Amino acid sequence: SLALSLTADQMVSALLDAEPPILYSEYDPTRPFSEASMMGLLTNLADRELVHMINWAKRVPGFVDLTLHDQVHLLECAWLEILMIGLVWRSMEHPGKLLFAPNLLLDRNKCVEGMVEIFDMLLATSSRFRMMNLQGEEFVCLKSIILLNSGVYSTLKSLEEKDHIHRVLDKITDTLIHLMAKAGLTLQQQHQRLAQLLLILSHIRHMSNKGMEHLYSMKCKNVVPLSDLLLEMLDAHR
Amino acid sequence: SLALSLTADQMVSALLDAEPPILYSEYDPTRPFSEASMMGLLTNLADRELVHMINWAKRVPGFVDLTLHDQVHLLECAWLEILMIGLVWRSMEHPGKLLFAPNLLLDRNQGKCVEGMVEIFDMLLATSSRFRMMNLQGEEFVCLKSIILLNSGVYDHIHRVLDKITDTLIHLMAKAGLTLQQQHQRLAQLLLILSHIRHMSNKGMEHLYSMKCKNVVPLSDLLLEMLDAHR
Amino acid sequence: HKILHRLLQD
Amino acid sequence: KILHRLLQD
Ligand SMILES: CC(C)Cn1nc(-c2ccc(O)cc2O)c2cccc(C(F)(F)F)c21
Ligand SMILES: CC(C)Cn1nc(-c2ccc(O)cc2O)c2cccc(C(F)(F)F)c21
Repeated sequence: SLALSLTADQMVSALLDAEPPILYSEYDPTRPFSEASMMGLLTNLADRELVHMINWAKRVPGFVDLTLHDQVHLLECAWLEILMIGLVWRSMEHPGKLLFAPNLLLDRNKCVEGMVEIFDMLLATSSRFRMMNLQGEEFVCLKSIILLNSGVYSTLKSLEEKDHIHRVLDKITDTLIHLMAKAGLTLQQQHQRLAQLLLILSHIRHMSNKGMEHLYSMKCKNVVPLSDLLLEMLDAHR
Repeated sequence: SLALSLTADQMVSALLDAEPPILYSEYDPTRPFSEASMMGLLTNLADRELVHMINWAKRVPGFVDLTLHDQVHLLECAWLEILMIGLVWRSMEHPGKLLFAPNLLLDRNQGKCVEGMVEIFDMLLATSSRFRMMNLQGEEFVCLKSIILLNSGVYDHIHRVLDKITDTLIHLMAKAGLTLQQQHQRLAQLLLILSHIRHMSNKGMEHLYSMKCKNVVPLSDLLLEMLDAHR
Repeated sequence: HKILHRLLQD
Repeated sequence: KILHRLLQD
């Protein structure tokens, strides 16, 4: 299973290579938006990013070794977390703002009701990455971990697939530690940074969960457009 | 802040001594198969455990250094996660079962009688199994639980204390004879589980809310205020 | 005022 | 299932 036999540097270059592109929104400063229109920008954008995420996922070592049903499950579980960490990464150098797209850079000022707190949470997460000086090599490892981890928990078969995911996860851990060692961190600084990075995934899971709740809310209000794919993804969480 | 001056062994001792007891449910011989009876028992249990959790939190190094408001925020954010990690800890030795209390052992067959509950049950059971297969140690457990308290609502002092707990986790693994490689792999594995615990808390919180709406089971003012904080 | 605020006091 | 199909492609 390739993945298991990749060197840390091979793992990293592979992940870098598979990075999805940064898409544009349909934001237009000369056009008026409502709170609902604004959200439409984000759901529309998310819908388009999903196709690229699927391609990226297939290039994450170990992922293509999984059954099709297990692959869809992982993506159903992880998609919003993955969009969110991508958001937080490209927003790092924009203190107090979230860069949803190159043509859509927002401060916290048309956020509906409660949406603003998630917004603040993403902002907090981004500035957290900024203060740690998160590196791209680290970012891609973290993102691959979300994909494999967020949905892993009868047959085996089933049990057999789980262990393989676990093996891949151990590999990415070795890679992270390898990156840190090369960067000149003491052993203590390595373990601490590794922990700091992984605890952030807890907050990302949280933001994802809250987002899904709002997404279900928007479907019900039936005003902001949601693609057929986003709908299907939403159903998986319900 | 005293927390930072503790050795690893002192941090572990502090945490071991702070441990809240394992509480019992009502002593009726009835196995709950109804939403009403199961929620009755779980809320009463959570109710009583919350008071212990609060006085446990105060004994977590670094926690008491925070303003009262911050202490409030952390517990509001973390309480269900904390209850849940305790749940899966004590359920380790009981594969296929959730030991909410020594006299309250529930299996998935009981969770499947309450709408949308069997899902969370299965997640809890899988997390328990995972802890079992990892040979999770009590000393590791208490570090993980404290990490949850400090991390989950954390959005510099908290960060440094969290670093200290990480040092303490590594210390324990090193003391158990694990290689440096096994140490960092095991740290990652344990920390990744915290994301699943977070996921289960959030789904659980939604469940608690639907009960507050559907009524039927009265909720303590404390539980209501906790729930209300997640809304 | 929250119950939590009270319980957190010695 | 949309995601299913996209994954196959
Ligand atoms: C920033 C918030 C609007 C959260 N969010 N972010 C996004 C989002 C979209 C694209 C992207 O690249 C990153 C994102 O976080 C998003 C998408 C759909 C729904 C939501 C919702 F508000 F419901 F939570 C989304
Ligand atoms: C899936 C449920 C067992 C989650 N849960 N767990 C608990 C719970 C209770 C005690 C404990 O030690 C651990 C727990 O997870 C719980 C308590 C009140 C309400 C709920 C509710 F279903 F609403 F989410 C609770």
